[PDB]
Amino acid sequence: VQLVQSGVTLVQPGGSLRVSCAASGFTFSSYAMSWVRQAPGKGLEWVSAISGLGGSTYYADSVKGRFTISRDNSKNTLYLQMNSLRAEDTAVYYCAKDHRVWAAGYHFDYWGQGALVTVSSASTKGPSVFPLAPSSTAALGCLVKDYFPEPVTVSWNSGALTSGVHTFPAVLQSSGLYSLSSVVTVPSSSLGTQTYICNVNHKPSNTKVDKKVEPKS
Amino acid sequence: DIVLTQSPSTLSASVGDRVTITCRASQSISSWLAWYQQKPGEAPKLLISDASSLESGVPSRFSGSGSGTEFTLTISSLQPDDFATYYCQQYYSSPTFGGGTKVEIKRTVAAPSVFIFPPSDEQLKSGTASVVCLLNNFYPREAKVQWKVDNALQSGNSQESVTEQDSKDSTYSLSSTLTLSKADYEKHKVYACEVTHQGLSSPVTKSFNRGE
Amino acid sequence: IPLGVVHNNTLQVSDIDKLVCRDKLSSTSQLASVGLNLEGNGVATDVPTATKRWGFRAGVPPKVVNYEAGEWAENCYNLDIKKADGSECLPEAPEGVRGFPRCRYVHKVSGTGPCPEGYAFHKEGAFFLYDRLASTIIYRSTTFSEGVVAFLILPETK
Amino acid sequence: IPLGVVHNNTLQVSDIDKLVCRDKLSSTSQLASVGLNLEGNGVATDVPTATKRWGFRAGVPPKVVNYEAGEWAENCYNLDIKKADGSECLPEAPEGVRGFPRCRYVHKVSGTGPCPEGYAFHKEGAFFLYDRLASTIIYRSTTFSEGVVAFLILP
Amino acid sequence: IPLGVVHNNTLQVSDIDKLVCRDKLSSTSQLASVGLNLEGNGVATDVPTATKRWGFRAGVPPKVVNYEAGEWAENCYNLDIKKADGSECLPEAPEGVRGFPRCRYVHKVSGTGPCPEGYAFHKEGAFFLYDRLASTIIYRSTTFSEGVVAFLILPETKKDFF
Amino acid sequence: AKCNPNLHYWTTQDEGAAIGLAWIPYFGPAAEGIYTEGIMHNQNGLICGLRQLANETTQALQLFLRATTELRTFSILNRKAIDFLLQRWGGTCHILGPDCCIEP
Amino acid sequence: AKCNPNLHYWTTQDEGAAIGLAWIPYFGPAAEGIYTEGIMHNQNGLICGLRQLANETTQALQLFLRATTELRTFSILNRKAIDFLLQRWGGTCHILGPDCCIEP
Ligand SMILES: *[C@@H]1O[C@H](CO)[C@@H](O)[C@H](O)[C@H]1NC(C)=O
Repeated sequence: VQLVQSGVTLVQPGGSLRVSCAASGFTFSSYAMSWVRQAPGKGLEWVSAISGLGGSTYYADSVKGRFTISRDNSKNTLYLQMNSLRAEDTAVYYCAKDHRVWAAGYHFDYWGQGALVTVSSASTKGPSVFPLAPSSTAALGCLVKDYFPEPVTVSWNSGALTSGVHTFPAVLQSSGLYSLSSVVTVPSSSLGTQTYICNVNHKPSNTKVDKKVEPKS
Repeated sequence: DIVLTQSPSTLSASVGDRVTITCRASQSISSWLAWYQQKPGEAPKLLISDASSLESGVPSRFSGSGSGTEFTLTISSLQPDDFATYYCQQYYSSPTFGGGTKVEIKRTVAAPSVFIFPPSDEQLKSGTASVVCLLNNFYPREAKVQWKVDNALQSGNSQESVTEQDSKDSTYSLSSTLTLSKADYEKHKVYACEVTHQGLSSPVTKSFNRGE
Repeated sequence: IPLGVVHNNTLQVSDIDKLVCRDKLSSTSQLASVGLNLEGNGVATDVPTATKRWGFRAGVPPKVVNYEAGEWAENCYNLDIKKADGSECLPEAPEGVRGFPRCRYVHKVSGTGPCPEGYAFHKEGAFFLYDRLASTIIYRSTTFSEGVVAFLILPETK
Repeated sequence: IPLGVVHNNTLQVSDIDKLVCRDKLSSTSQLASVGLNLEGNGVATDVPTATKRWGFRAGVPPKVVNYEAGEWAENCYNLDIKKADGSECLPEAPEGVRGFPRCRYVHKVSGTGPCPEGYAFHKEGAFFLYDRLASTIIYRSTTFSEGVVAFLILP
Repeated sequence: IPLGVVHNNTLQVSDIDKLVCRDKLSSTSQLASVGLNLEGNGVATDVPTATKRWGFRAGVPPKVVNYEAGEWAENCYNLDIKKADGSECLPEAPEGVRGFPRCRYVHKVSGTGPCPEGYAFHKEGAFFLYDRLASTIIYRSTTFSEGVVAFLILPETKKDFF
Repeated sequence: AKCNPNLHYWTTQDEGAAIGLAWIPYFGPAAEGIYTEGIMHNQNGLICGLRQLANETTQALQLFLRATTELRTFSILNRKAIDFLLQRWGGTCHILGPDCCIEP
Repeated sequence: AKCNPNLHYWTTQDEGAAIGLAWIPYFGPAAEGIYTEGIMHNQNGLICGLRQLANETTQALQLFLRATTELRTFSILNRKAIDFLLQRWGGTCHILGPDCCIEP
């Protein structure tokens, strides 16, 4: 009784993408499946639904134009063919199964892990690493700017300093270019005798830059 | 169409406390309603169906009630696994989700640490200037940060982010970024960040002079 | 409205946007509307649960749909029900409507109860089967079965 | 249900299985439903013979079918029939139903009769003509004619 | 009977003899019957004028046509009309017929009238709107608006309607 | 100049809310609350020309109601659908012909 | 899900049983005796499937009954045939096209 969505996906504006939700461990054709999308920092939204049999398909007002849902009971597989994608449609897509009702209602007990779909349509570029110097307990940091796409992994001295470390969530800019910030707090005395180097590992852009932090005047 | 609403968006609670969330629909959807649970980064999990019948494998402490327009989710005893976002769904009309009620454990009041950083020199070489104002180790979560440049408020040019509660210390952290052009940065000399929080009797402000 | 198809003895569903030319419609006789009783779905066929599934509603007009084929019911229900003042909860059967033809057991329940509404509907939404005429509402003194209707295409000649 | 065709002005047969590509259907107006009176078939047109063919029957629901076209009848029949208790043998005529438009003679029969059954049906199976509505049962106080119905296509 | 077609931001009338390949019909849902109230097309909106437009006639059977779509009426009329003997002028409403769904104002006329006829008809020929049923004859105690019915083709590619 | 450019319409629902739980008549809405509202405006030609079509249609429609003996005729629109198919495919369909809808 | 694999159905064949001798109303059978019996069995997909499909159809059918004002709707079956023909034939049929069914 487990569902498996698509691992990772990336697209462009008005682009076409297929999300495949595999189903196993319990009878498929008996029940009716549906898609539900979650935008970052937003509540869930109902996308599309298909009857357990497949005769009836249902779409939402916003998505009815540009989306298409389809199923094969033999392969026990659910396909969401997404056309004419927009920036608003960028989300994590979950595929679920019915809670109590049998092909009658749209209850959901068991959810898939989700499939990430991103329609940002920005050229993939290496992050710019800018260090933040300490004043005068003291705080210091590193700033990642104009990077795309997610993710970015941040480590201190290749992970040597695990404690007292804060990595903030990524933020969307108007330019459509993400920016992230990571900081650490250490005693005032230890700053001079120790060197702090931040490691940014960005796989898509293959950008691995290590930037040392010094408090100079 | 029909949209439901939630009363507590963020509810401050502690372990083993009786918790009640109230979800009232615009129209009367009778007995057809459901409640869900989503932990950070985890798939949504089914709490209750028809507002009366409980799903299998679900802890017995949770209960739900109400009919017609009114509905209430009640937890007699709260547990470490109960801190996640909660929504309400009605099948009478358009499948619709509530704003959600996030559960937190910030009973303790902490004073925010304020650190203000000027834009780095390489960034100045890029032609872009970003000033960063840092708030660290503060619960409660609510806070308000204003940017003041030469005793002048700046609106729309600020971007803000909040980390999740840390398991060890239970403290949230917030960052505010003010982004401006090289020219706009160099024209104004003094940059200041004003922090308004509960922990502090007087709202504290940290500032720097350009090129100092 | 959903439409099921039978090709070589296994029903597959043909969605509306999709178009199969290979599927052949020779005549109207191929097309059919069939009612199916709830007995087959393993629901409780005893009176106490059945009186619980049905409920009364007003402001809602009755609607009627015809079905050519129907299923033998082990259990059939005929209703005579009045109030304390003696007034009738259900309407007299309209013309052209008759009781279910094949019933093994006809349960007759006569007692007084509160009429909260003008007409009787199935809470679960199941149609009340009658003679080739399905109604969402119950009629007085008429044997009926609890059931739902489907429309299918039969490949009788190829 | 049978469909006769007139192409060349000679009835050729359209079998259900057969498919003639040459035939053209431009519109629904081409299709028509036509009643024909029994008077044409040379049966006796007198009341005593007419009352014998009808007989009363129950357990059989009435059925109604529409016909656009009809024929002038020399003889038409209106029935008022009650029982010895004065009760009415036949039910009253439904809404939207009117008497036969063209009748040269209207025979009226008012008498007491058995009337054991619920409705009155025709033994030979001929339909009772009314205004563009054919019925298998007789209706009280309504002029009607005895006839049968066909469906034809017009080129 | 006339049948309208819709172009891209353009209206044309489809005649029966002429044949058009371009007009594409995918399904019956495209086809629709709409009702437009005569009130909107600038007639004077008031009761005294309303009593002049309606008139009674017998020997003519009633005819009923269904209309799927209808228009919000600013003014609606409900009738209780009896004779000098107290007998009822209009017939009871048949089953399945309901009052007009959308009426901002309902004018109620309860009065004595001549009533020398079996049924009530509209003189100019505008139909009497009801609940998804257009009728040529008035019904006692049923709220109605004065209107007409048309039949149109709706295109699927961009939903101007439904 | 008497035409009302604006069109405020009440109508039925075909696929508007295909959510799967208001169809049950018991918990369903009353006959009065089922209808939907919509508005078409800022179009002089589309709106004014249509009241005109229904107005003229009333004529051809009346003779039909008189012709049919049916008390209630719901098949007019559908008959029109029949006629549509019959005008084209009713008669032998010739490739590249004026009547036949066939293009190579 | 409990499914009854045995399907015992009563129905009235159109041409199925053109036996005759019962058309005459005087001698025709009673309403109870007109029906014919039939049995479909030894099939696990079809019988179970038929029960399910009616079950899913109830939704769209209910919305349809509420939408139509006719007290009794016998025109449901005929509309599907119209849609079937309109989906292929209604559009201009292009030879060797996806919607068109013409093959050389
Ligand atoms: C309709 O399309 C044609 C062809 O592109 C164009 O000439 C015309 O301006 C369009 N009309 C409208 C109202 O969009």
